[PDB]
Amino acid sequence: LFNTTTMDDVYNYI
Amino acid sequence: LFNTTTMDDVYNYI
Amino acid sequence: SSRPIRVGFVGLTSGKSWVAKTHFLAIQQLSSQFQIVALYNPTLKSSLQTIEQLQLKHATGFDSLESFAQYKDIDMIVVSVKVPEHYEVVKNILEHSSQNLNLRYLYVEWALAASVQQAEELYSISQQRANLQTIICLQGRKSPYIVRAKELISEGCIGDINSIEISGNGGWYGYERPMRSPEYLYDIESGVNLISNSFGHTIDVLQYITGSYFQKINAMISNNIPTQFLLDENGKRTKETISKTCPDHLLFQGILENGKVPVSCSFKGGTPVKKLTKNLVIDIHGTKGDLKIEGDAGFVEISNLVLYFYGIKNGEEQTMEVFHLRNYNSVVGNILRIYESIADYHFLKFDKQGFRFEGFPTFKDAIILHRLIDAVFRSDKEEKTLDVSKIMI
Amino acid sequence: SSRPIRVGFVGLTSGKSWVAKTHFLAIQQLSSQFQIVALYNPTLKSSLQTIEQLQLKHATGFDSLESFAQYKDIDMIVVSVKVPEHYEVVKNILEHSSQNLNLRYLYVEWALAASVQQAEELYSISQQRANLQTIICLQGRKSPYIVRAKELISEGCIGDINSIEISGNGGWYGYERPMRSPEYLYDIESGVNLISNSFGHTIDVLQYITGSYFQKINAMISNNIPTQFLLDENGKRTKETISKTCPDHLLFQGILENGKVPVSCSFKGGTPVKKLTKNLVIDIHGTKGDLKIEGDAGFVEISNLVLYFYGIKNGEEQTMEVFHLRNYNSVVGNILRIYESIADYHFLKFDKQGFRFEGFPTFKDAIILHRLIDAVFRSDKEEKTLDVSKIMILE
Repeated sequence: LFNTTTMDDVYNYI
Repeated sequence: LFNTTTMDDVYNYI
Repeated sequence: SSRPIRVGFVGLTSGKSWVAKTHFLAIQQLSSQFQIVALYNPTLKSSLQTIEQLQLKHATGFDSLESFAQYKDIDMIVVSVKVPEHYEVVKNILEHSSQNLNLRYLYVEWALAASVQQAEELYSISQQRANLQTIICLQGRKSPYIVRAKELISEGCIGDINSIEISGNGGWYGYERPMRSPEYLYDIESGVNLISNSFGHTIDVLQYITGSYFQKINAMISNNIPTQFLLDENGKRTKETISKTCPDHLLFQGILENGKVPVSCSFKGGTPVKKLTKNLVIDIHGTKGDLKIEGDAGFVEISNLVLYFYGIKNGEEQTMEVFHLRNYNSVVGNILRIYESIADYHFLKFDKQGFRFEGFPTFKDAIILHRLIDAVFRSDKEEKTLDVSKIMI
Repeated sequence: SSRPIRVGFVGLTSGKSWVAKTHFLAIQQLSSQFQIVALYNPTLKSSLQTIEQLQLKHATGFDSLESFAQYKDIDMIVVSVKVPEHYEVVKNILEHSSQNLNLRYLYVEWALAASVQQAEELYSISQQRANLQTIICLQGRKSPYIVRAKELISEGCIGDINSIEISGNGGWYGYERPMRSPEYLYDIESGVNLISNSFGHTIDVLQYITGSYFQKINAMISNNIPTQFLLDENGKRTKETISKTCPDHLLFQGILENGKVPVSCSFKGGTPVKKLTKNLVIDIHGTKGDLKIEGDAGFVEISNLVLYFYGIKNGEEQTMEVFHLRNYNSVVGNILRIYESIADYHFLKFDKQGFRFEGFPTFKDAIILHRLIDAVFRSDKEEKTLDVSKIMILE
């Protein structure tokens, strides 16, 4: 399984 | 399953 | 009226010729609407065989083109022969048939001619035949996989388009070339290479699919495979090798007229083939949804692809769709479908099919592509982005 | 000596500031080698508090950036503040630390400045301090995914390159933009947009990966999303709508210096997002193999991606390999890896990292990208393909 970076996340941190 | 066109074939008919 | 269209054939080599294996069958299922009535080939010897092997009942063979161009029994003639001899041939057919009047349709194949100019002319000419419909063979247009896209979009299933992405393969401009392959394919001056044919085919279907022409565009042509590998009939490579003039890769980007939608497209020459990606792909980014076509052989014109689309059923509730048609013979199926378009109109003059769904493309189409192709060529050379918004005229 | 490197911090907003959630951490894990000693902010009230929330033991807080620039306790200063205030800031730092002589390092973030010449300048300047190392934050370079490709290739795993294909997303130049997003990000004149940043970041890593610079190139820039949707905090969109003058898509092709390798790259601006393809991918066609890198978030710089490669183990017997590193915090991991490159060289001046595997990139690098980016710009404008083979040279 690959835990890749989702923009959705990105939005949070940024 | 997909029967797509392979170049290998392509080469035969052409 | 109501009885077979009689096709005159130029380039009917034998029972195992290209056409043989494609056009003949497009006509065998439309035996009902098409009859093949004449074969041109230089040596008579060769037509008669063809006939006897194919059992062309209605066929009667020629030695002269002029001889051919005159048989008032041919309503429509099909020229499928090397593009380089494309100009020579057609031209004559045109001047020699003037007197013939059933000749009502003249079919020919992508590329219409070998140089724009060459083609331009043949066009300039085609024009006088008030009674003559010309037909370029951009079977691209008739693929279930294209029309389907076309449909999907038109009906705002993906909204407005945003971006487009593209990938292709010439197949023989790889690091590998096959025993049988014509030297001219690789002889520069030929007027037969990646762009012209493979890409010209491609790109057009997308202008065709999106149904918008280009506005401005940019191109860059590479030649980094200057000597390739010869392949034994089986594909086993061999220590033997030969030079190539035609180019190994071409980049191109341009802004579509409609939307100023942008276009990215990288076209590989041949082998080795992309192993982590489909060697043939159209990525359209809509507003409501996405549409992706993929083949392993960049010969969409010939290829049985698959289409994945995802977005709104109609055009908030998006939906996924997988359009692939197992065992569809695109190789032959696709010329067949053009033949139909012709009978249609026939058993039911035109300018270009352009963006239209029905009909079939013409020299006017042949031309625009053609004209646009120079563009790409002049572009790389001139190392400049030129406006292709007059081409359509 | 073997004694922390003391960072002075410009842009330390509070306990929940960008840099707080990235650099701060980068330096915990290096508590052993870095100490944060000073925080500039224009209101003392704010430094003190940041120190509080974070418990910065050695921090002492500043009101003036002159005040700052002087502390002969800062071996190295980090500047992570809006790029339009990048020129302002930096420069002063420079002129107002000339006397400070343990400042040995000045870090800054991509984009170095907000206009080339504006950074050109900051560059021309950086130059004089015999004693200064500059650092641009092109965390793109340290990513396990990047280095890994870079190693794969270099060792002839995929032979000589043939073709390269790309894809990206700006994130917020979509048909959708977020409540909190900075209007400037979107002020045309900002100096902040797709290319500049996002792409700039991207392409560079490629020039970085391949390890070849560009020779000639072409670029085209689009603006078909002239008004966008506002998103409520949750992302649910809202009938409300806003204006962008930063572009929605850019198309770029160019021929790599090394090999005349060709490059195709299509960069989308935001949402909606590609759903039938990875929004982030790098497709490299080698002669003995293939290498593909794929992310769902085009922020490679920040992203934890996955790497598929295929071809010869060493460099006829080709092999497959999947490099993905589950839960690796690229977001922060990445800067951390640049702080080590710095520690390295220090506890162990440079010109540009360039195509080198250790060290870290400099304003030299910041510049070359910058320089090259104008190109892109000038190119679309001029509607021509320009030669970017002197980009890498100066005096």
